[PDB]
Amino acid sequence: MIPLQHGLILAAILFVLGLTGLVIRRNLLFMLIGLEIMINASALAFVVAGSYWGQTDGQVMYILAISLAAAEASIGLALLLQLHRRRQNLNIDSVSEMRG
Amino acid sequence: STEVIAHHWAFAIFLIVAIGLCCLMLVGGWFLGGRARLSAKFYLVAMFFVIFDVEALYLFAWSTSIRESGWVGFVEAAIFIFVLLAGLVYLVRIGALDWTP
Amino acid sequence: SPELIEILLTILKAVVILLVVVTCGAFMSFGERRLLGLFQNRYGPNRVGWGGSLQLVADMIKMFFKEDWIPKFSDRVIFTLAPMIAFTSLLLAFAIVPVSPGWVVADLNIGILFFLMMAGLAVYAVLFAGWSSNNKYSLLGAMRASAQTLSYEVFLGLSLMGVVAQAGSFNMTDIVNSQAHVWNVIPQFFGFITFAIAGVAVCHRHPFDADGYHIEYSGMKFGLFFVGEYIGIVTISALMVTLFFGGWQGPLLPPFIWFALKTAFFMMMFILIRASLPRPRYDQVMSFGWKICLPLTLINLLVTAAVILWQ
Amino acid sequence: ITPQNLIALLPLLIVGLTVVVVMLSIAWRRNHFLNATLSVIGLNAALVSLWFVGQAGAMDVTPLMRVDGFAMLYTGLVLLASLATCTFAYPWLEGYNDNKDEFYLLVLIAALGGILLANANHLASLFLGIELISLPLFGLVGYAFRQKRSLEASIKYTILSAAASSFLLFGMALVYAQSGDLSFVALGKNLGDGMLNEPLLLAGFGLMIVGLGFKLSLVPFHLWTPDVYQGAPAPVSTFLATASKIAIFGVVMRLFLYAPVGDSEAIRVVLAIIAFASIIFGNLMALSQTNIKRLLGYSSISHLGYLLVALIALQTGEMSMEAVGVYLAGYLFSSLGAFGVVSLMSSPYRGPDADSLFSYRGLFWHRPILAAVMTVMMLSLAGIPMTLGFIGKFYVLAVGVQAHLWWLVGAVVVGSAIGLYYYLRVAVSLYLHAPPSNWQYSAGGIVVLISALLVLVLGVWPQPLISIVRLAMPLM
Amino acid sequence: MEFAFYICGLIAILATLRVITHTNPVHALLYLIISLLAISGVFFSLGAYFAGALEIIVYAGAIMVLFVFVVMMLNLGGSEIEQERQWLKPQVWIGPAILSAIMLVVIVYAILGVNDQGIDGTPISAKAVGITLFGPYVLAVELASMLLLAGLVVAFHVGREE
Ligand SMILES: CCCCCCCCCCCCCCCCCC(=O)OC[C@H](COP(=O)(O)OCCN)OC(=O)CCCCCCCCCCCCCCCCC
Ligand SMILES: CCCCCCCCCCCCCCCCCC(=O)OC[C@H](COP(=O)(O)OCCN)OC(=O)CCCCCCCCCCCCCCCCC
Ligand SMILES: CCCCCCCCCCCCCCCCCC(=O)OC[C@H](COP(=O)(O)OCCN)OC(=O)CCCCCCCCCCCCCCCCC
Ligand SMILES: CCCCCCCCCCCCCCCCCCCC
Ligand SMILES: CCCCCCCCCCCCCCCCCCCC
Repeated sequence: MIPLQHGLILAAILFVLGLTGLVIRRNLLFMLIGLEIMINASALAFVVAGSYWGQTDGQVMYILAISLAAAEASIGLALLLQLHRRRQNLNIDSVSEMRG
Repeated sequence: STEVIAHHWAFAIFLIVAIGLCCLMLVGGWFLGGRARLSAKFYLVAMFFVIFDVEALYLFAWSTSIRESGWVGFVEAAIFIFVLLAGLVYLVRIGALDWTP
Repeated sequence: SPELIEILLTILKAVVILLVVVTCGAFMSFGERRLLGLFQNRYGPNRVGWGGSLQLVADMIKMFFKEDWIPKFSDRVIFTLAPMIAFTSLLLAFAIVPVSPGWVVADLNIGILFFLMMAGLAVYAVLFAGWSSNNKYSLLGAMRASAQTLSYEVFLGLSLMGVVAQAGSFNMTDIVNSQAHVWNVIPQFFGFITFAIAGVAVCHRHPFDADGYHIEYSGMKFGLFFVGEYIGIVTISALMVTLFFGGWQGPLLPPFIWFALKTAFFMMMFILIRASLPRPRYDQVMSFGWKICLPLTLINLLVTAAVILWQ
Repeated sequence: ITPQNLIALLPLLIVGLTVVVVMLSIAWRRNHFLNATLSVIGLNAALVSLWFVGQAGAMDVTPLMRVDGFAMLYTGLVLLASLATCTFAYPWLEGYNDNKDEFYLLVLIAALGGILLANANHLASLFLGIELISLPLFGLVGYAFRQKRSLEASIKYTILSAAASSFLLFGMALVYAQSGDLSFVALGKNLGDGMLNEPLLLAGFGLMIVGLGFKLSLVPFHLWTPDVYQGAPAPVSTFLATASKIAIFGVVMRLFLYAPVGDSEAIRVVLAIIAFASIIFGNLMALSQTNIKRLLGYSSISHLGYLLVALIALQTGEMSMEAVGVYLAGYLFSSLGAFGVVSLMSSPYRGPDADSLFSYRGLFWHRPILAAVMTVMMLSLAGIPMTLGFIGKFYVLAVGVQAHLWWLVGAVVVGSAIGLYYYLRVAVSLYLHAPPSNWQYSAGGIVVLISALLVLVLGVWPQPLISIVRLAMPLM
Repeated sequence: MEFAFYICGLIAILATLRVITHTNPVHALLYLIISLLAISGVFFSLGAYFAGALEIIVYAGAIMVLFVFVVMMLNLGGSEIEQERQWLKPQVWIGPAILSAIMLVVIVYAILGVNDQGIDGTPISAKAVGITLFGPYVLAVELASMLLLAGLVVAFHVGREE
């Protein structure tokens, strides 16, 4: 009753919204938030694909995706805490010393 | 069916009555009456909770179908839980899971 | 049509369950006062009405007609939102409990999973109340309480996974149909005790309860926090009876009566635990949550799996 | 599940048991010597047990995993890279005032992900292997997080690799939506009669190409590479540049081999453009580099472009897999020796505040044998004959000529000339004029000297490497 | 089925749009939690009951709790960022917005030409997901345990105080 195309398009909308939030924001925290949005959109697309075929494989890939999301959110927030400790600001443009 | 849609209606009514009761309670509270740097240990504890929660989800999915997985599933869950306890022992022994030093 | 009257009868059953649960939470706030009096060689409130029965209505009116107050340089949406979470999360977690044959709100395929969802959402009440108050002491106290809550919610699910492993399904009716001969207090005794400690701890009860994060709350929001606490106590006790004590099963009395006496028994034990136990220190509480209870639940699930695969 | 399937799993099991054992040994006491020795013992044991896996044969251990001599060759390359990384890491970690033991646990877990990618036959296993080599690299790139450049590289690699993982996962989801099967061989099976180029399959493969080409430093997903290479610890730079690139290109090789959509002309044209741009841009950006880390990053971009040229000729040619194997052996030894000389001159770790500049000028007049090894690897990465890098360049040129990829062949020649300029600039700066003491630093010097001798010997005499790469065959 | 799916998808899109443009971090995290609840409702509409339960338990109940913890720890209130509002003026975001719109329209064009027999919505229970998860996918389970181990080790190594 639900089209597969509509679920895929919803996942794509959330993915490009997360990418936009990743690019436009100077604060590192909103960059991590956009990364979480993109990975949740990818997991949602896998759930839609698995539910269309009547397979468990979509939910299994969802489990793997949220395991990755948990690990990446942990590591990124640790790095953000380190940045706020060392430099007392979360401006990502100031972390730009290496160039050339 | 009939019983499943009756239960769907009952669950939806339960949801909306509970939410409306709380919101009405706060609305009536506002209406009536006359007027006149934290340490990183919090982050570490929340992070440990997240990691062990995902690993717990794997054990949740294991526990439902024990008699459909045989002894091989028990073996694989045994290596899973062994790595779980190895990580727990690693965290405890280094001071990660201690609020005070 | 019979379908329409069946739908309306089920809806009426769900609304009756919801009203009785909210009334039980408030009336057993009053009952907690009376039981603390009984346990402490005194009486408690026995003057407002017949036996103190109208004391709760007096408290409700007093908090209704108190002056509504929000701190000035504070967030409004988060401050108003935290008591709603503290009420709604466990009130909704009640919806999976089978009370008797023919009396259940939602016979979900997930059940226990819905309870875990509600507790995971329930931690946000403490976090939001601490942040929105614009007080450093309340914020620090809420972060402490939230860290403790996570420390016990991390093994709540596995402490119930022992029972799910024995039953082979997440459904609650199948779990209570798996108790027709032996209740899970005997085989899942480690699961029993760990769910007891976890259910006490995520409800912020004694002995699991930088000043507090409720100091800026007053009026009807404080009432929401406390009534949500006691509603969560009702829900946890009913879950405990459903999972480990057979639910509705009994030899002589009607099944609702058996469920009611067992739920009342465990709420009485909840208040007795409040009266008797002393409060441990923070680091001891987190260490007992992590070092002892989590490996205990993992080993309990492993041994349970080996035992059930033995037959 | 058979016990012979358990015999096919021994590198995975041995690396995982080394992970558990090293973790518990750290939990008992923090001893850098003992934990490092346990890590290299486990990696050496897995490298030895590859012989028992070879005696076991070749079989499909899961719907997920498939092990053949292709997988054992890639596993051996990844294990050798990891062993060299640990060997370079010990004299580096001697100067690290914080915990020196988590390094080896992350290196081992990354080697486990490399082994999974070596044996992966499934989109789930590919995603898992990608994430298993990525997240320990997040830890390792910013292991010295108090250092400003290492924290910068950690943040850059973590953010960009999370974004690329999202792209790869989204592409995998679209591919699964079209195909209904996450197995590699079914990616294009349900199509047919010239309907291979389905738009959703192509777009999913495009998003996976974005993620994997980030992981392979392919243009235009390449800008992270000099910054991350310069900021990362030097053994971490060695491990990234060797193990991550080799494992991910091995799994990309296998994916384009068994997927029926690997014969699509659109993906071939897009990968040809990416290879052309990677070769030209990586060679051109390294012309005026005085930093050896950024220079080697641009060099890695160019060398992965050459590898991609060998990848495009997969379906038309027959010697493409052998070309990738020989090129990857030469590239592994060359980058190992190069980043190893950088590592031992950056060892011991001097702290978060002091500079870590290489200063290769005049290296011969105070450290001559390492200067000789460094210029040998400069000649090898330039593709000069008497080096195995030339043998790989010759294989890439042979598969480009046989498949008539004349634009890529001309790109190889032109980028080779530009590479000659900057590589010879470095190699002759080693002998210009400029204005340790334990056995682990000597072991690192032994490792780079052995790799240089191997690249010289297989430059003059390449037949044993050709024979042992041809020994590896997949389950076609 | 379809009705709940469409409201939950619309709520998720709207909440994400409020997430990526808001200035207050706690408010943005609250909108992100709302979007996660909506995505779980979408999962329950499709029949992936385990996925919806996990979207509430794991994503909203653990990961967003970690983000909320970090934001409360740092006490973020726009240190010369809320005073600037650089991401709000169109001369900053007009490029990335149309770039994401172009990527979205290409992806949507690719999606629009595929076979679509319609999602049945028959519930794939967590028992079947467990049978598959400890049947054909056991290497994924073990290596995901090592994946979370790697993430835990990295996050402890980076997120200390000393
Ligand atoms: C402040 C407000 C926040 C938001 C509050 C909620 C907003 C929406 C309110 C209206 C909801 C109406 C009810 C929705 C339908 C209920 C029935 C249902 O979900 O049925 C589907 C499925 C049935 O499955 P089952 O019966 O097991 O199997 C047989 C299959 N025919 O059963 C399931 O899939 C059951 C699992 C899903 C149940 C979800 C219930 C609500 C969960 C959200 C609670 C939010 C709490 C507040 C915020 C927390 C802090 C942020
Ligand atoms: C007759 C036509 C038909 C036959 C064609 C045969 C082609 C192959 C044989 C001829 C090759 C000609 C190469 C010409 C440039 C040689 C390199 C050179 O002159 O380098 C010197 C110069 C550095 O010296 P200086 O000027 O001091 O610069 C200071 C640096 N900061 O260096 C630099 O400034 C940078 C040097 C960069 C690398 C060299 C340039 C490579 C360009 C591609 C070469 C491949 C052939 C392409 C076609 C050529 C024209 C036909
Ligand atoms: C009302 C207009 C809009 C008002 C503002 C928004 C309010 C919240 C709207 C979203 C949540 C409720 C969506 C509507 C659900 C109503 C019930 C329904 O449609 O149930 C159908 C289905 C029953 O299951 P099934 O057996 O498949 O039946 C299909 C036919 N036999 O059900 C299912 O399969 C699953 C049922 C839905 C999933 C459970 C509930 C999810 C709740 C998500 C809340 C998200 C956060 C809300 C935030 C609000 C503020 C912005
Ligand atoms: C703390 C417990 C809260 C329980 C709330 C729900 C109460 C439901 C009452 C149902 C009563 C009828 C049950 C079916 C008939 C069997 C019993 C007959 C004699 C009462
Ligand atoms: C062609 C393959 C590689 C051949 C060897 C390349 C060079 C290796 C190092 C050998 C020793 C070099 C000694 C240089 C002495 C320079 C003295 C200059 C005096 C003005």
